[PDB]
Amino acid sequence: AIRKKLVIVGDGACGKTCLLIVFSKDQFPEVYVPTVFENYVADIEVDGKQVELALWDTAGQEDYDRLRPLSYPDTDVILMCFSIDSPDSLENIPEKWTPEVKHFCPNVPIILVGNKKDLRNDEHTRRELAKMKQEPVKPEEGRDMANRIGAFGYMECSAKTKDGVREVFEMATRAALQA
Amino acid sequence: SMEMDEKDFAADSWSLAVDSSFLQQHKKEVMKQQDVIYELIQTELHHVRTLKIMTRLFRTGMLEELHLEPGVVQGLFPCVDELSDIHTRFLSQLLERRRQALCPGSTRNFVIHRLGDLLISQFSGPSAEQMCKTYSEFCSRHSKALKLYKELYARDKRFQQFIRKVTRPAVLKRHGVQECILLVTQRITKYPLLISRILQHSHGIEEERQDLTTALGLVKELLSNVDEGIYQLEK
Ligand SMILES: *CC(=O)Nc1cccc(C)c1
Repeated sequence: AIRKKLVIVGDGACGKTCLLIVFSKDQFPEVYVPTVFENYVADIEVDGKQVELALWDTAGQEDYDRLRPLSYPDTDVILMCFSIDSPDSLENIPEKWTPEVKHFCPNVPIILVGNKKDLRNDEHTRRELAKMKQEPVKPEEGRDMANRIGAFGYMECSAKTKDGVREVFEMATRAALQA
Repeated sequence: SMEMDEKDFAADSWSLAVDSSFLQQHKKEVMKQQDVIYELIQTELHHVRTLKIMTRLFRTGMLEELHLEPGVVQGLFPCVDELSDIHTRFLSQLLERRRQALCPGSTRNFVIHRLGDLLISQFSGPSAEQMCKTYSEFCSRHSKALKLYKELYARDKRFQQFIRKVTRPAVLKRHGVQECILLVTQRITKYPLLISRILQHSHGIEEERQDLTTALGLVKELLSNVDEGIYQLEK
């Protein structure tokens, strides 16, 4: 079983930690949603291939530009995260996360993942965004950003309801297997 | 790890670690504050267990079972004894603070009212300087350690045999040489996340909100200094 490495990058409260914890636990944490994610090795069978997928997180490293690159060695797939309820986090994708990921990880597939897709039809999320003269990130805006930054693909999911989570990690495994 | 602490931190949270009737005696904010504290100690326990895997299982294994130069083993596992002494004393202090808070007649029901002082002493003074100097060195030697391990695995067949043996148990699934090295580097950036979420549920005792705020600034000053002192080495 081939070993492959996955790293999730993105702004602070974009939900990258929640996503890893939901995938590794299989369910949304019932009694306690943890604060941090250490690491996890997942046994995935994508399209008839058995892979060991090491899952890493960059949460906590966002302000430390000399520490953070130490997460990048030997990465096979980058999950580039952004939050659908935060259009500002999407603006930082081509300005900050794409130049850095492409510098330390040349030729490493990136899947642009749009987290928190459930909040797209939430009442409180739309009212607060309207005060700031905005609205949730539309699917076409995510696809237009994944296209502009040369991402391998664009995928959406919800850590809360678990919809689309299994498919993001399965696709990441397929992307990491390409050479 | 020791079975006593493995069992004490086996539960997924503080709410499931304490007795159900003991949990029913407290306010919701108390349950939330203790869940985050329990996690700080749980991850500290796992952090020290990681550092012991690097020192006794990998490092000591390569010294007794292999004909490698002692300078090669030091390159694969830099500052691991110092990191082991630093965090073992911290885990010690966190575990004693939990035992002092234990209910008489019980070994699992506890509520920690004071944590801030413990963190202020760890993240300040000569203890913080020792830790800052140690992590700046560790993180500057992290790349050279990954590259050195990869060269040894791609040239030496006896080193390949050693790695297949030590990491064969299921226990070591996410804990190989390289995983351990990254586990140790990402650890310091976990503390401000934990201390901020603890501070968020510590607005009962005012001296405690000020202690967690002082420790939060201490961890960030420390992290900023570890980050400023990083200077990646090459083979
Ligand atoms: C000290 C102690 O363990 N107290 C306690 C209170 C309520 C319920 C139980 C089982 C114990």
